[PDB]
Amino acid sequence: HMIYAGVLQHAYCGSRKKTIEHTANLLEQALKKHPKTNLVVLQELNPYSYFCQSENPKFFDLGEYFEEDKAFFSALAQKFQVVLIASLFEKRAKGLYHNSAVVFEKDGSIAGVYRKMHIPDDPGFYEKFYFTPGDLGFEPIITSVGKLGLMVCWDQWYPEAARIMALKGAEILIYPSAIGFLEEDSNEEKKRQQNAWETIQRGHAIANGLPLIATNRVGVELDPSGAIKGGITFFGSSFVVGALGEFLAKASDKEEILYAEIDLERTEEVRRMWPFLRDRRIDFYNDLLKRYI
Amino acid sequence: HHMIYAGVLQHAYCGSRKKTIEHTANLLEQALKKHPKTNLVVLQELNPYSYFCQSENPKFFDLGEYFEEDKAFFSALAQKFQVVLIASLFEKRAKGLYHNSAVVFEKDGSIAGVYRKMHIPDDPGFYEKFYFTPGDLGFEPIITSVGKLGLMVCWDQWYPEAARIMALKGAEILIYPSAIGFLEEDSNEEKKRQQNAWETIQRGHAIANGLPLIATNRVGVELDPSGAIKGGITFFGSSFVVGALGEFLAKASDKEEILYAEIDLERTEEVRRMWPFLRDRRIDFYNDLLKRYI
Repeated sequence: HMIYAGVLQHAYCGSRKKTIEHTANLLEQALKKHPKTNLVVLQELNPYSYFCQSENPKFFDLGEYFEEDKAFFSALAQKFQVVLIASLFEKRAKGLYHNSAVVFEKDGSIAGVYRKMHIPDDPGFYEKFYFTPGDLGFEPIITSVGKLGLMVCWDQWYPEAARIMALKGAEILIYPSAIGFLEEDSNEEKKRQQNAWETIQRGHAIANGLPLIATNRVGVELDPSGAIKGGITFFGSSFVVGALGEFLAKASDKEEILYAEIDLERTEEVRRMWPFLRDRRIDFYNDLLKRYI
Repeated sequence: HHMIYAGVLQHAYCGSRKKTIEHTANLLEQALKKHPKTNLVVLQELNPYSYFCQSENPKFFDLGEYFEEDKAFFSALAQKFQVVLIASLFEKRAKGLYHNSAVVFEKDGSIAGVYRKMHIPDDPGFYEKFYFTPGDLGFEPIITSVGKLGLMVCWDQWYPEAARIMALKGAEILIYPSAIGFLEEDSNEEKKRQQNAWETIQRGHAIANGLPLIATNRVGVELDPSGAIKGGITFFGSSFVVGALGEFLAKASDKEEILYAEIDLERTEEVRRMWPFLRDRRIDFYNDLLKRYI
């Protein structure tokens, strides 16, 4: 059981149409450069700007594309016969939206949908205004390349989420992300932010004996409201680690096709060496259900 | 202000209980002369003893008879140097019943609290489930004059759940006396990956909870007295301290070492304002954490 993973890390191209066409070109390039690729993961909200930089209800208009986006990325997955993970903007109902990652099987059928569960809220990342927190919970998505523990961005800071996926048979953890720095940040803070983002996810891999893919976009994006001067600089640096937290591939902070070959069969050997799941003291984990004590 | 001036005593087993604890006392004295501000000293796991779980032999339960003498010895040390002191001891709770128990001594030598190791490993050369009954007190921080200590022991440090529960109960720092080493069979790549994973997962506890973290470890080669494991265990030291962003504040060698770190607990406020993970935890969908597997 092998996953030959491709990560398409790029900038927003100024419109939805141009951006999704650019992603389609990179997918084609990725499959020529790496013909064994059976899983392609896109960045969070891959057709769009990171529109949560400001709190503005006009951006809910972008929710009207969900079915067209799925048709577009469904066709891509079937055309290139890969499992494809897109990160989309789901309109659940009038006035009701989710940050929803969609997994396309290699025949274009939808293997599953994950609604972002943990929703952030900081200046420049006003996601709680737009995204209703997911209500399906932490459920892996079964695909022809394995049972995918798929979550989105802010979810990656929560060990609880990765553990629940692992307990439900996930064979890999995957997080399309949108993370960048502000003009105000010092070099020390940027390095610490990015290193902590990498480190916490490497811990999910180690704790669960599972490999992990994290994707991210690149490029400077300016605040249309003008509140945040210098906008957000997305640092890319998508990466893949194995079941011991060891790096399998690491990207630059520029546009990049990242490739890694992931052996799922190592999970048995890693968990035999480190049987964390055997030893979890679930009889004393009840306090995890509390906000604070 | 609210500062912890932390000292870690990383050393080898000295061939006997008596020599080892006296060696710890001498190192503690050296540490306080070099770092006079020290208000917290953390020892290595099972600090008076060899890592006797390398083999499964019921005679080592005889070591459980020293618990009160060990507590008296390290109580007197904490009182002599007026530091909060964390020892990692071997508790005989009753006939046939033992725990891996870390004990916290207040600066006056009184016992601030006791933590019984919760997660008990069982791997060749690490036969801990044979000796240690799993803790029954749970994950409770221990209140001391230098802060609320989220104290756990060794194998506990691989479990984000335990660190989280401590943080939810107001721990201001996470602390793990450990005993971790490599076997002669391990390649250099495997040895490097093991040690890096051990550090990395603990840095994640610090990040996830916005709390600083201390990890301690012993050094030295210790041979299997039964002869089953050729080459024994080489404990790689590398005690370390990280802050609430996962950043290293101090990192030790693989030799005997007094490691010192100044830890600002007040940083937790600014870190959690920046990274409000606790506000956003989806506790309404965490129920499945209570299952063995699903």
